Amino acid sequence: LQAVAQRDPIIAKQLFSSLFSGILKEMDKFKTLSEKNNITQKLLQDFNRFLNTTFSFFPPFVSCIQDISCQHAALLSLDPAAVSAGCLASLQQPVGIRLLEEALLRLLLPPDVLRWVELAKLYRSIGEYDVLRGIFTSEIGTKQITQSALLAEARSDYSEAAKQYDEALNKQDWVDGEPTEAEKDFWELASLDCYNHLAEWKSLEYCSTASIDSEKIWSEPFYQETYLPYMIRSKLKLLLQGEADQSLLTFIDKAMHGELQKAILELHYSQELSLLYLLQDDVDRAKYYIQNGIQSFMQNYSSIDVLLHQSRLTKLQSVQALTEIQEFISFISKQGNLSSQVPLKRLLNTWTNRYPDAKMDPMNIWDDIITNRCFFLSKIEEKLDISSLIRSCKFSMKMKMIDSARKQNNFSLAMKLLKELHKESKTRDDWLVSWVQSYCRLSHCRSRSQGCSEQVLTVLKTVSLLDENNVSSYLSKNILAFRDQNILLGTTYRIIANALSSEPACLAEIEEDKARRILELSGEDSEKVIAGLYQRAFQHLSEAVQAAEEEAGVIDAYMTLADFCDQQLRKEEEAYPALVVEKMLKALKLNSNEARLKFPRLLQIIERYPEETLSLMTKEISSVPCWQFISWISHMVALLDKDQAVAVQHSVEEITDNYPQAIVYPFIISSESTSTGHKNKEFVARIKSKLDQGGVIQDFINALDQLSNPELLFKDWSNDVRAELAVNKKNIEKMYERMYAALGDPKAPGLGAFRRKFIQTFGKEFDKHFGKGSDFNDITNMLLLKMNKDSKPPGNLKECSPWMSDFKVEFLRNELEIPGQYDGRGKPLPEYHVRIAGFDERVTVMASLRRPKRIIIRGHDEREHPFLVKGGEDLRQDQRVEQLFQVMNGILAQDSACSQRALQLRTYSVVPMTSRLGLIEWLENTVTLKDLLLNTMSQEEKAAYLSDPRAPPCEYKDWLDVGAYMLMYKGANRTETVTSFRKRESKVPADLLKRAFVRMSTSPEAFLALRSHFASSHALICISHWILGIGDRHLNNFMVAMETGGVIGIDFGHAFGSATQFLPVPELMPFRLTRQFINLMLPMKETGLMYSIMVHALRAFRSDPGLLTNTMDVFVKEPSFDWKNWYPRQKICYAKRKLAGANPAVITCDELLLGHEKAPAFRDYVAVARGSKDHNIRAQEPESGLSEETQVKCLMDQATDPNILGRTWEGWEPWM
Amino acid sequence: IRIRVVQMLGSLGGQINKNLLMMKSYVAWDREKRLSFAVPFREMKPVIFLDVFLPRVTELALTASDRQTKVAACELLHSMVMFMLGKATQMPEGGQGAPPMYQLYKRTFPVLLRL
Amino acid sequence: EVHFLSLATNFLLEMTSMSPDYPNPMFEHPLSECEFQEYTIDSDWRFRSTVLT
Repeated sequence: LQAVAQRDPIIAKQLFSSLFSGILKEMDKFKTLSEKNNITQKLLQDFNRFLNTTFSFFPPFVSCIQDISCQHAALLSLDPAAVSAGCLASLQQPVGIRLLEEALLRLLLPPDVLRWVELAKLYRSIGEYDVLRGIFTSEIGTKQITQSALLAEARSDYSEAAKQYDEALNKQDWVDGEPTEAEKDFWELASLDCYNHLAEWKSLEYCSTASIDSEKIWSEPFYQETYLPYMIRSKLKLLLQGEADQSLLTFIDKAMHGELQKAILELHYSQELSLLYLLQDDVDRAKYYIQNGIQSFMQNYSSIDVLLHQSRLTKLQSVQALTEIQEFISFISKQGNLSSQVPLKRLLNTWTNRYPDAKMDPMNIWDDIITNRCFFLSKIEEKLDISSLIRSCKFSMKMKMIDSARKQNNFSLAMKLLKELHKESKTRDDWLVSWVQSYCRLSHCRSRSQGCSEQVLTVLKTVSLLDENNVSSYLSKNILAFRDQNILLGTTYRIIANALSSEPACLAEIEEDKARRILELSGEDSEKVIAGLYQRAFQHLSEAVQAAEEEAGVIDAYMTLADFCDQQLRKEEEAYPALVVEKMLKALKLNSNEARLKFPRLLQIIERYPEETLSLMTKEISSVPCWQFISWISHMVALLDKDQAVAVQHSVEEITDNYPQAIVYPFIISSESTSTGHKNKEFVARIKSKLDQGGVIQDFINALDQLSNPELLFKDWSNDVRAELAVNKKNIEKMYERMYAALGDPKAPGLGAFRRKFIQTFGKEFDKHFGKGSDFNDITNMLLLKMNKDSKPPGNLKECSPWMSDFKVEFLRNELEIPGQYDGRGKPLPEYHVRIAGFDERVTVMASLRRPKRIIIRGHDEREHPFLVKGGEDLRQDQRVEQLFQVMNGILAQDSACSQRALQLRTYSVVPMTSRLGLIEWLENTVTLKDLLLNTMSQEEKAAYLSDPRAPPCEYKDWLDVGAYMLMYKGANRTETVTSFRKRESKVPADLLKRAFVRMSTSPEAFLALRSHFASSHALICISHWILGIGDRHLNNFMVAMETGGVIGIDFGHAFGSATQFLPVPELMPFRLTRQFINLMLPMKETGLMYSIMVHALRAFRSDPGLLTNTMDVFVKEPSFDWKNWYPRQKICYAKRKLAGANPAVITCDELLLGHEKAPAFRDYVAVARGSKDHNIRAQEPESGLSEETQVKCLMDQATDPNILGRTWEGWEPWM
Repeated sequence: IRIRVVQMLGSLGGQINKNLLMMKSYVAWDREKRLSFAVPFREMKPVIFLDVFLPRVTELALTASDRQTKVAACELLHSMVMFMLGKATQMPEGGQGAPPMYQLYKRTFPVLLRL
Repeated sequence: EVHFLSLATNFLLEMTSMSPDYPNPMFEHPLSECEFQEYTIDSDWRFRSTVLT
């Protein structure tokens, strides 16, 4: 232990912290509280000294100090400022965050704002901003001008943020006036950050701040110590730009005297010292310092931990910054660079200087590499046709700059620098026009939310710079150049036309300008103008598409044209689509998910306009790129029986012919269903003839039914016969025959133990009862149910199937595959995949209304396959739900923000064999939350406090029993609402989620990442199922896997937007929320990361309506499902209203009106749907079409709280 | 070697270096501190849980230069596993069978054999 | 600061020498009735590279 502790700092820190904690837990056994308090004060002073006296920042050392602090609450009272400074300097942000937040929590206004604001610093040290607004949306935020600047920088605004912070600091008189010093310090720090973001040399002079208040001469103030990196970055950028002030050089010379100042300088600033020495032409010292920086940053990288991934990214930035300058100095005087034009310099600069950190490594790294490369090039020419090559290299550098900034959707650009780029670009046509599309793409990305009036004001600043004199350099460039010109022209035409149509009273439309006249010319009546604009946009989209065809990018042109024309049809709806859907199919001919997702839209446009599609489709017999359309086969496998356009049958029969499996169960579920219908009859006959050895699969399904309870099947049959009797004696005859084959026969294919005797003991009695084919049916049902309820399989082994009892997989019988994992997206499916071979049989039976059957199976490659068996319900709607889960996950993928936020959803597979018998996969790494919290909290309490005083004391007497809940819903009021709710949370402890999360937490930052991932997953689930209109009755409808803390939504048996629509028990919740979902991390108020997740999700969803409507209902949307507990048109209307922006309370009232209007106190229920509080009723002011933030916040506030406070069922466990 | 490593890393550029770093590959091996050690002394015997060290030393026993450090880490891993295997024998930890350090066994034994 | 924690840990470790159980074993009970004989370990400047007879 001692032989290794000195060798590795990390193990030394772990050992030291562990032994400290152990000795502290040991000493109190014989020490009094006064002694312990005195020791605590002494050690707090010691740690304050350590942090305030250290010049170096050893990550293990400071991390161990922070860990020791976080071990004990008594220690959790150290100086926040020193901790913040050390963690920021030593890149130990997360542990500092954890200790600071828990110190705030244990400290329980008090000026905790102090430890708040410094906390916020680390948050934008890690680039996290929603927690920042969550801080300022409280009384913690003293000046909301800082909140305004926060929301400004949220959209990457820096000039406006600089203005807000400057006017905050420059003004000292307010409604309260005199902000705290910490607030102003944070304001100026953010001003420094944005002046770095807008890294212009004059903006960097602002970043120099002129050392306000007349503040190693200036290295003494600690505020100036913080400013020092800003100061030196500004000064060095100005100097390398060409300045020769040498004031910073003199400062460096002064700092040279005093070993600590210069020592810190090479500790953190060696690379820029080498930069200056190169500017000083001091290659010797520059090389020395740069290799010193290499050593130091390598050591720091070795010190920091891997799962601090952002820290590793920053270290990569540092090391590449070192490497660019060192590789520059590596060839200064090594081959001859006075007149020897070695092409290596023209070679090493290529590939835009070898990956200039595209789409990642934010602006600072970008312009750092840019200035490094340009300085290197300038020096190379200084020591030295070739000038053209070096200028072109610089131009490529700056175009990487511009297009990167546009990729990050940056808007605080140097537009004047871009104009200078244009000025030097007009030197040659190609470089000029390249700058032209750079500028127009910038203007495109600038159209963000006000793009309507923004573009009507300036049409991309005279779109394409009015370069329609040298289009594609007089068409001398490639076909792609004119193709992109057509792309941009059609894009701006579409933008203008949609802006005018959406806002016929646009502010700049009324404005009289040459832009209005030229828009009229490109289109005076407004309808004529918009028609001409749309026509020209379509024409240029077609030109770009055909130019793309004549040579990836062609798929992109197809996407653009198809989306524009789908928009045209959608605005036309309340011939022309032929060629555009043909171009869509042409895109589909190349495997690409963005083209694949439009498949339901293609089906809808096929069926809505057959008059031309039935003629286009002659070439669509086999248009699959390689192998895809599997995810939607259900929507065709039942539509095949319908009189359906033939080529889709040809494609699907080819699919199921080369892939007999993965359609077998869809074909089984679609097998239950003239002049033209005989075509479908012969098609289904051909398909079922193409089916392979269905006898084994039928035996397997019969075995699964044998496992199912005959009592439940008889009850379902009785319900069906009662429903059908109320035509009769033919459907009654058919299902009577079914029942006779079920129980009436004294036999069953495959032998069980419960049903195997139930048949021979009750089927003949039933047949005697009913030779027919109401009350007598009820009497027979109650007489049969009061019999033996226990279900016994023939042991653990399944004799119900010979295949499961014996008869191992053989090549003669077509081996079955694991369900739901044979998907293709233009991909040849593997055949060494895992299939169904071997027996890992053990009957695991649960107890519920359906008693699900967890069945354990062995795989072809010896893998255990967990499957759950469900009884009578058409689960094809669940298959639709899973497919839409995949679709929305893809939508997250195509979204830039969600992909940057790394947003994805965990999904399972459901395979219903029949409506009366379905199968669902099981995961075996996930668990409910109830046990996961009951074990953490003491088991004695888990038993007692949850048995007696959990359900009774908060849900029954206040609602009094069953039935009295109705009358108390009539009698519900705000006062009893608040009283009952408060009694509910007082009845139950909290932070069990915290105890769990720390139970699988090894390091504080690991716990932080776990909580972040868990909260992100929960927010995604909530928005998903609320949009789906699917509730979850209670806590146990949510599983979570401990491998990555991934919660998964379970028990989605409710219909779309039907939780009280056909349910007498009210389930008006928007999502499953509890006090623990608040307890995930208390110092936060549910206005941060989950709120940003909601905003981004809805922003992505602002374009789905054109797609989801095409896929959520394609056939009937599961007929009779909305009446077995109605029109799918109502459901699609509600979905469109919700996705286009809607008031959630209005949605709840609409749902209550449909199928629940007749209930007593229906007016009371729709009133409490608006909210029991005025701060919940006020949601009238936001209405359909409202902003994303307004919709999500009102959904969080007025739809979630008041109902759970006042009106809830014990099954929901409102305490949970 | 490391000089040229950082050389090539910087010469490559960000678009490939980003590929240096899913489920997040963090599992927090054990839910319990079932491995413990009361340190000997003359006055008190505070108890130390050795679980947290088990993963770290693993890679330290696997990937580390300075052969002396490598062998020292392997020796410490030897000692720690050698002690912990005997701890379960003292008091039989419950479970479905005998999973006293089942998860720890799964984490350790494969890489133990690998080394 | 680099070595502070390491040196402190070493100081707290090697001072633990007067404890009576410090040289005692943790488990007087052998794992089973087995015969244990002293084992030696040898190292050199030799490692697996270009090996023949």
